[PDB]
Amino acid sequence: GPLGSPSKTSNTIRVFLPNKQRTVVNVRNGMSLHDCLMKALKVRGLQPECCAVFRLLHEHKGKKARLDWNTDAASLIGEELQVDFL
Repeated sequence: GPLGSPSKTSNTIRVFLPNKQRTVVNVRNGMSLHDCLMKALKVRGLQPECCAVFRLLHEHKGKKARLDWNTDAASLIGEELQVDFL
């Protein structure tokens, strides 16, 4: 029984999963991006070879921004990320 809650601040980010799949994750202060995929993957147990993340620019219309995998996950909270092969 989803959809039906007041407006509140939730610490979660949108990760891009292949096959049109989408899942949000909550991170603790001092967390890294490498860890941001641990919570989403923990549920499916899928071990990939190479993955890369990109955060979308909120200043322009819709560009691509390369970020570090060891970057603070709580710093990109409420935003969206995108991972690709190699």
